[PDB]
Amino acid sequence: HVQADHELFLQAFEKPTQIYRFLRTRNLIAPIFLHRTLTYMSHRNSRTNIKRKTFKVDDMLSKVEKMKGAHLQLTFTGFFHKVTLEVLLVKVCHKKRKDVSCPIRQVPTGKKQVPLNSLAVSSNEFEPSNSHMVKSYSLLFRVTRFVAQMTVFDKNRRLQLLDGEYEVAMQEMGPTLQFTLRWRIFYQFLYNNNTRQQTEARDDLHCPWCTLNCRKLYSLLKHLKLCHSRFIFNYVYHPARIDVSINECYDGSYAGPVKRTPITHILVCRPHNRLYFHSDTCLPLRPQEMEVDSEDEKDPEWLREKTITQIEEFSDVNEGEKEVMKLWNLHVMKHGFIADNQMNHACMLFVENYGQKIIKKNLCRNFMLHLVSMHDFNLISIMSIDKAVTKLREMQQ
Amino acid sequence: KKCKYSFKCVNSLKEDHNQPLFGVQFNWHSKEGDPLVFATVGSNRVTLYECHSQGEIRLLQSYVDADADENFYTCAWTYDSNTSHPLLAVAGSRGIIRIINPITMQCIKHYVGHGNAINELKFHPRDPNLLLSVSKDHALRLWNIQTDTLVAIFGGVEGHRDEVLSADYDLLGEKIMSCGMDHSLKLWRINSKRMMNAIKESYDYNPNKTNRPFISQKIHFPDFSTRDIHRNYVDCVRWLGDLILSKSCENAIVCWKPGKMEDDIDKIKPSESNVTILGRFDYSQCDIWYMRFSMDFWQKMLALGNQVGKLYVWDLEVEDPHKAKCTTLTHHKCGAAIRQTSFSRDSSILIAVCDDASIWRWDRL
Amino acid sequence: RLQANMGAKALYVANFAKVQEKTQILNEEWKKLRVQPVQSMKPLKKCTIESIFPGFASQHMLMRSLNTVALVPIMYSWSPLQQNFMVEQCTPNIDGPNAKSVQREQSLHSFHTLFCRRCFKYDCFLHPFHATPNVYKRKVEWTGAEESLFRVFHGTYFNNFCSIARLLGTKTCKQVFQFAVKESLVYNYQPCDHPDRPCDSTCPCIMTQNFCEKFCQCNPDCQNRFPGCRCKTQCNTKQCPCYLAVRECDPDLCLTCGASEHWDCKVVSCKNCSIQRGLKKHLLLAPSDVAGWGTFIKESVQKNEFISEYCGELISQDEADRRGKVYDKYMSSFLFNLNNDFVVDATRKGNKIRFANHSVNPNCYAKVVMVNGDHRIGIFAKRAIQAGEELFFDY
Amino acid sequence: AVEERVINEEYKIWKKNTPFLYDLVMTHALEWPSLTAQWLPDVTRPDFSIHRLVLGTHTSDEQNHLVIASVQLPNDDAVSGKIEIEIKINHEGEVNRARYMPQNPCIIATKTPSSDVLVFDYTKHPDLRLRGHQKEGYGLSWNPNLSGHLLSASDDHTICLWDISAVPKEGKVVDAKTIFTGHTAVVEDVSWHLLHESLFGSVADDQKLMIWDTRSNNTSKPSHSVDAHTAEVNCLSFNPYSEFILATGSADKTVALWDLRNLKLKLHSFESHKDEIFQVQWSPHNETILASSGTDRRLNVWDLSKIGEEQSPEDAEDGPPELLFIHGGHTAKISDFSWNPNEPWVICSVSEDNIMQVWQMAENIYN
Ligand SMILES: [Zn+2]
Ligand SMILES: [Zn+2]
Ligand SMILES: [Zn+2]
Ligand SMILES: [Zn+2]
Ligand SMILES: [Zn+2]
Ligand SMILES: [Zn+2]
Ligand SMILES: [Zn+2]
Repeated sequence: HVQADHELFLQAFEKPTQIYRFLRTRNLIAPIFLHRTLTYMSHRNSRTNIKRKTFKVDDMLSKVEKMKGAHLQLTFTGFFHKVTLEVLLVKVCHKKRKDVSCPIRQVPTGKKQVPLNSLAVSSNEFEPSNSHMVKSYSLLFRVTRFVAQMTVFDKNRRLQLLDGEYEVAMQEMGPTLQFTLRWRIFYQFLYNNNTRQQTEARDDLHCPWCTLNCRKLYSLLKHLKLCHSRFIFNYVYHPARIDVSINECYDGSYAGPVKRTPITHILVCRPHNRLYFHSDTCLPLRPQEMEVDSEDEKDPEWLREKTITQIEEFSDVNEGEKEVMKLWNLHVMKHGFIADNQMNHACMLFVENYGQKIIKKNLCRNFMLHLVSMHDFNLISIMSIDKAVTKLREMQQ
Repeated sequence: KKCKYSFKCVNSLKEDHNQPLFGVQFNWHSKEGDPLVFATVGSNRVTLYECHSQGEIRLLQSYVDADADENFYTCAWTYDSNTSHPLLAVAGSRGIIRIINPITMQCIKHYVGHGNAINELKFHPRDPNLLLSVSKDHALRLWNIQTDTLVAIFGGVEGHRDEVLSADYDLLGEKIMSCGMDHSLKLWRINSKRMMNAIKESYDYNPNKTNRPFISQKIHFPDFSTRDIHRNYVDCVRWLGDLILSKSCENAIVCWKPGKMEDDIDKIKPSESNVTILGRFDYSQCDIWYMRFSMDFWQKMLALGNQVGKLYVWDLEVEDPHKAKCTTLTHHKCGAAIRQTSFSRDSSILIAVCDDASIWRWDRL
Repeated sequence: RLQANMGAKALYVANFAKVQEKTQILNEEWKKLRVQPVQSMKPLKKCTIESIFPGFASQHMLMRSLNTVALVPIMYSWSPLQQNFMVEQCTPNIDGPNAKSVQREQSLHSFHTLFCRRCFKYDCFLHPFHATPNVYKRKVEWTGAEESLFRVFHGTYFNNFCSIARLLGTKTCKQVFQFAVKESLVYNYQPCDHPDRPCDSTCPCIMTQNFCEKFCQCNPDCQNRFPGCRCKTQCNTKQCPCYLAVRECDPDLCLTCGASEHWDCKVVSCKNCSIQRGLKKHLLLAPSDVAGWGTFIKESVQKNEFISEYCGELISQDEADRRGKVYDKYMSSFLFNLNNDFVVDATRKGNKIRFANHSVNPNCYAKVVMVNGDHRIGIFAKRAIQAGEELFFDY
Repeated sequence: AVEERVINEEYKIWKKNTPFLYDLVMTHALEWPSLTAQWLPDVTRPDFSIHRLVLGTHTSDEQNHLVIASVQLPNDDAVSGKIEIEIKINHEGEVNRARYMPQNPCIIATKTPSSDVLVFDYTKHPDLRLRGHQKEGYGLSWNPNLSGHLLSASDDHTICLWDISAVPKEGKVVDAKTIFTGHTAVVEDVSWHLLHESLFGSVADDQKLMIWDTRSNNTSKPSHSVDAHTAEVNCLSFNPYSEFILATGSADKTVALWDLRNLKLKLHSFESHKDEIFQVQWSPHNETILASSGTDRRLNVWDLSKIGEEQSPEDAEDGPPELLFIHGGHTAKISDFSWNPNEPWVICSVSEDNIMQVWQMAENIYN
């Protein structure tokens, strides 16, 4: 498994799944239709219509009528001074017309013994009465063996102090006190008829991306078939096989004041393989010969004939010179040479490829002249030329 | 000399579609004494036709393809080697070359290797199995219908640089001329060892025995080219022994040959450039493209049409081509442009087509 | 003036005689054959034939259908290619008998002027003119052939008598010694000419805004020349020196990458010299489901992987302008501008990768790459592509 | 762009899934979009029965056509059926709301974008013009008990009431028999009480549901006034079976239930619709069923009998128990919908993108 096709295995299964990863969040936060209401997936519903017989919407007000028929757990804490303790709520009222001073009333809730160096319950004991007479309300926490207030409730019936522990100072007429308030499937992937991956499902029937807990295999096959339809699902009982395959004919498209024409659609009332052609001939290519005889290699003969007729058209070149020229052209075209050092081998191939041709035409002198000519361009060493021509005249002799 | 030809219009048929015809051909391969037969073609309507002494052109067969947009161009006749049956060969604008067997009345064979329209079809005269095809795609092709495969492609980098309009073998079947819109009259050859062993290997081809493709022997190098015989388009070319006859939109036929007058045809090099204009035939009113001429089997005469209707006939047995006695033929009803004419095996019957869906006939007397 | 009318008439009657006997033997061949005549069906659409002349009745016949066939798109003629193209004293044979004497500079005139350095050929299809004449310049019986051979041999060897005695063989060391005693008396790459002067503002290399290569005959200790990389790995990343610029790898200079190894195999470390070696993917032709013909790929590829290279005729800018103006009627513009100097026109010649088409969502792409000074096209992959899939890239 | 792509992809998923949910599906597109749809009481029964529909139009640079159309419904057998347009009536400007008389089904009142609303009678073929407002609106309703009584509303702070029985046939224009004005903002719905002709209800954009008495001769004070929702109130609907109970639909993404015996307490607030609700209608063939739809592109239907019931955890993950069905077959703003008074659980629904679906839920859902 190379990384490219393995990344294509991810990428080919990513972009359909990534839209489904988006539609998963969209369908959960904004469902299209309730999954319980499907006929093929109906086990999710777990109720009947028995209660509608004895029901009455005129009597619904009677049902809610009989329905119509904060728990500040201010717990004390360890004191810090140098026993018993008590809390109290101080109510401040508004300035009335007759009375000039504010009404004052200290309501002690309850005591509790705590060490230094228990709890007290208060289940919504504001007692403001909503009569436009409770201007403010404080909560004191006294100690002994050390008293102060702390704004717990705000003006608008809001929570001022946070949860957790806390501490406070004290002032008579050092000592202090504390408190603590409390309010099996198997996804057999197959793409291009290639087993890119073979897995086994973790859970039995938990869908791979929708993640619904269906207690039946027929519901899972129909859900994957109907919903999430970028793939074509085919499954056979064989521990269960699920043959996932990308739908390469899916209708990915738009598919859905201003003028437009009317229509009437009704749905329910009562329920590689394409042919090929040759390059130069354009004849139909048989499936038997596709990989064998790969065209576009083994460069064509018209280029060779062009190299022949071009230098043959040259006026101021001799016969044997043109002969060795076409021989060198056919040699370099039959075996392309890009590197310059490989040319040192190329002459050693030339006598090993066409030496018998130059002996049969008496072209050794102009061959050595061509060797010296390429030597002028600093392509090859002179001792290599000595070796090559000695080998050539050895095989010729 | 006098005309020596008592021509008279024996029949003038008109088809019921009103579409310009593009070709007509007689069954030269038929034997002697049998009832003669020829075939015309429109855009999407090929029609075989009999002919009698009293002008009774008995309608024999008429095929039409499903796709109406196809535009047929030319037709040809051939005889089978084994079954010894007739075979019509047709083509059109769809890039298709169909072979109709008139006895069974079916499309027994069809070939497709071109990109665009077919201009003209020809068959090798000696060996009846080969089949040359000219097309607008700047290249020719050569097929073998006995083995159902392609033989060769007479085109390439050195081929015509424009639409190829026509081509023709010689009478012996050893050298082919070709012409088109590129102002070039290019020669080919089917006599070298390469084309011979290629045809021989094509005869021995069988896709069921072996599993290989066919080695198509392309030809990217014609043996002679020239761009001075004409200036306008060259619509048709034919052989006369070892002489090239050619037309053009200049309203003049030209008879010539490559090289000097003493240079032999079978020793012309690729770099040969000189030519020799042997003679010319004059006429007028041939501006419209896709015009043709024709000859008989013996090639004793020559027929030609014009874009008005007054057709022309020239002699070939007599000497002095540029001083040859011409001949005209007119009528008070041929108010259309003639595209092609044709003769039977003998020079008795002449049949011509036109652009008004008309088919005219003439006969000696 | 008119001394060929009788000769023309003689040739014409000879033509008539030979074509007459040719038609005679053809008639003798045709008479051997015996073919059956046509036979009609007894008289669905209809077809009627009237007659303008009276006396002939109207002949009707029923129509007959024909078998359909799969149509294909239009394609003009072409031919394949793998390399680019371009379209714009006698000194007898040494082995022959009529040889004559000639000096070293004059003997190798045709050889030095016709030989090409950048491809090791003679009159190739991309190097129209040689650089300069100074590029090849460097710091008993005796026939003219033997004299010229001894002259060029002593020129290259500088009087090493044992070596000429080994090479020629016939002439001995003492004879050659006595004879020598009795003989003394965004622009295209272009090699510039300034051996005496240095690479300055007047040199056209800096004007072109391109780095020089091995083929230039300037100072080897210069700075304008482009030395090869020193990367051991495949160096197909942006960290490579060659991949920074448009250039590809060098065979001789880039020794560390291993480009100078034997080219017989195909498994190599350097994944950048594919254009030089030509390790292209086996493409195939097919009818496209978008517009006309198209190309398919057989084997899978990677991102930024080498698919193939474009090929065509190199021509000037105004040449391609008039060519495209001619192609405006046909509405088939397969042109591809290469650079300011030359441009590609592949209508008449090319390869399979030309048959690709344009799309707004590409998967492949093209890149200009200066392989040894040759500005070639490289068609690389912009996405991992499967087998038998369509190929598109924005022009 | 990507949002509409996702919406139409979900529509394709719904088109794949729809042969497992509904007993009948009939999606139809009109020549122009319709902000009104209503089944008629007439019916013809020759295997498929013929039913009739009234439909509005919303045109632009083209003549409007109030459509009386027909439809072919299979009753209990059979695969055939089509939509057909019977009558088209030219209309002054666009259409916002239209209503038929329950006493005389032939009389059909329609609103205009101008002041002068009109009333047609297709048997004779404006047959009866009507005026009194100063602007357009959405409110219109015939009285079920008393013939000729007709209420209408508009955003110019007026609620007109006509009684067409008093005028002669020659009199085509009729002034308001009375004009009620107690709100302090754009009133957005009014509707008669069904089984008591002497009162009606309304909701306005003052965060106020206001109940008005007809016997009282004060056209400014309502009988009751209650703050129903936190945001603007949109529409309401009375119950056909009972008389006291009614329902409201507000722009705070809620439907709610109230009663005419104690209007202070909200009985229950349904919340699944995720945008402004524009229409709610009680079912004729069932008592404990409610419906809702708006610009959320999903028509919800609720069952009141299934309220407050315990269910499975995987069943509770989908939604609350009372929500009966979510027909998401549309692809745009659900402009209107209506029930058929003589078939079980079947409805029609018209959207703004030329979509007019007609559908009936499966029997296995409600049983
Ligand atoms: Zn070269
Ligand atoms: Zn330089
Ligand atoms: Zn330099
Ligand atoms: Zn330089
Ligand atoms: Zn390198
Ligand atoms: Zn490198
Ligand atoms: Zn490298």
